[PDB]
Amino acid sequence: MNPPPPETSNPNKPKRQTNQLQYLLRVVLKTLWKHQFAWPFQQPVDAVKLNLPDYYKIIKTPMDMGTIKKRLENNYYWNAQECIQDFNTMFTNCYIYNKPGDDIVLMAEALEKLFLQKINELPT
Ligand SMILES: Cc1ccc(S(=O)(=O)Nc2ccc3c(c2)N(C2CC2)C(C)(C)C(=O)N3C)cc1
Repeated sequence: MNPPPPETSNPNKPKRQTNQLQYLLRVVLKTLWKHQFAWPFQQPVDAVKLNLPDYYKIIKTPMDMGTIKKRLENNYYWNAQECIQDFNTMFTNCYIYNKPGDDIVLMAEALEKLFLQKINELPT
């Protein structure tokens, strides 16, 4: 009941190594990675392990920091806005499937605020 995770490599996609993309890996992702609340987001949702077979009935564009990290390490992105957009998908997924109040949402909201704070200023 687990779909194939998002791709982390795609030879036919044009890639760039921009300064902002390096920053997103170095500074932004690797900071969020170490947060107390990062652990549920460090790998795809395992609907089987969690016995939540309804998760992928609801969430149709899955994303996680582990996938984003692998995309960054593999230079998958063209620009930073593309990466940021995957971050936003991850957070939105969590808010979609869960409800205000839920502990997983407090974690997501907390990570998000750190995330927004970190990307408020990107390198030139
Ligand atoms: C506070 C907390 C409670 C349970 C767990 S977990 O061990 O079960 N592992 C786990 C990892 C990621 C998620 C979830 C569980 N849930 C929430 C129902 C929990 C869903 C599927 C919705 C989610 O969107 N994400 C992002 C971790 C933290």
